[PDB]
Amino acid sequence: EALKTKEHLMLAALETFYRKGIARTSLNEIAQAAGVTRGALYWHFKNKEDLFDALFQRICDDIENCIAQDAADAEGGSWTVFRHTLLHFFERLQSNDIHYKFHNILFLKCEHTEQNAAVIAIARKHQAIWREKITAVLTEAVENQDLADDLDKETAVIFIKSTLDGLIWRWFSSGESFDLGKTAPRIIGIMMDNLENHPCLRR
Amino acid sequence: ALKTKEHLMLAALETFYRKGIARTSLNEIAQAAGVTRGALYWHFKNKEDLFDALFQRICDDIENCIAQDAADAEGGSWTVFRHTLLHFFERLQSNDIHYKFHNILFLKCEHTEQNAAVIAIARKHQAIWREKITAVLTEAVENQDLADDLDKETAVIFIKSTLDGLIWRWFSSGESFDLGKTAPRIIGIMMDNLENHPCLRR
DNA sequence: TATCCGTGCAATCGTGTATGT
DNA sequence: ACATACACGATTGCACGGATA
Ligand SMILES: [Ca+2]
Ligand SMILES: [Ca+2]
Ligand SMILES: [Ca+2]
Ligand SMILES: [Ca+2]
Repeated sequence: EALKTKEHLMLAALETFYRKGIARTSLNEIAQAAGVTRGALYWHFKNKEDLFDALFQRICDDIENCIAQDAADAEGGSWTVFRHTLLHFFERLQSNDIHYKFHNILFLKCEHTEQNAAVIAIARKHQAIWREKITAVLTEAVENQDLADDLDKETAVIFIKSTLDGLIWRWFSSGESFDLGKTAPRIIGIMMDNLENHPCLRR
Repeated sequence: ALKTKEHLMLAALETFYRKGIARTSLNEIAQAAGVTRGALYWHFKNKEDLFDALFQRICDDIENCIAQDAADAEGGSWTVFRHTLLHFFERLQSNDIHYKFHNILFLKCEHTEQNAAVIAIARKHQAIWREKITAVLTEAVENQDLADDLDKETAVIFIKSTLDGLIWRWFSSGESFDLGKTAPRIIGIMMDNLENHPCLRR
């Protein structure tokens, strides 16, 4: 008991959200996904939004802690370390079951409408995490002459997450039709090479 | 006579875009069209039947405008293909119906196995781009525009992901950036990598 | 008379809160 | 904490019934 039911209720909620979406997922389906009733759900959570928010926020913090861990230990500069940060992320996209469903639901299994304020609150918070990490490593790379001096970083930060979102979207939408273990390193390498070399990324 | 059926169908497109797909009752579609559920049930079996006919007519029109500016443009396969993408991203800002078609397909629907209509449309839109990209890539090396050892398997995944990435980011940002200026840049970069990057070879 | 569209009603489903250990 | 019971709204599907041409 105690946190045991809370933990099992969260993952049963995450499992049901990934398989049958969020709109068609009743709170009773969440309850009997675990071994409890809605009386145990309403004690631990206010309503459906309060559960989705509590579930998806703790996951969103894990991904930025998994990033902060996998990135802080400076093993070879920062621009080359940022390379290892993105690939450990895509590696966790396949191994980490919780991190995998978090993105699959945010991209395919929920609707981004103002009426469901919980998902855009997570969508805006997911974007706010990446954009801050991207702008941080862009300056410390120019301050280290790893990239150019006149780098259009406003275009570059849009350029970075745009291509990484499309790989995430393409992999999920294709039903994992291709190998993310061999494609993501290729896509990341081509991306960072354009930041280093392509002229239309500057002013 | 037939003026109320067309009013109902494009009232569904607007309501799908504002409130999502699931959070819209058949009553809201009818009242947004100036009718009630009697005219909606007379023409369409249910909401999935209404979402099917609406998004199958738009998807086919997209296929022609994506194929019109192909036979319109005279020139080499690899250069008339860049203009095919630039005119496509322009229709995201010029064609309101086309803008809502992608925006609903990307942000305001659940791609889950129970939604048998969204997945059927999502793969129809994929096979359209899959066939067009594979057909331009095969004619590209028969013209010496791209290298002969080009990884054709990785290339269309690289092409489609970069394309969908700009579309998702533009929508998910709330149209936060100029699509008329960022699309030409990232399309030129995507094609410069097909011609010169070594990791796209075998 | 067939097609078009509004109206009334049964019936299911999800939620919220009170009730009882 | 957690299960159970009740009260209520929100949609859905087909009953129709009236209208038109
Ligand atoms: Ca369900
Ligand atoms: Ca609604
Ligand atoms: Ca070239
Ligand atoms: Ca009447």
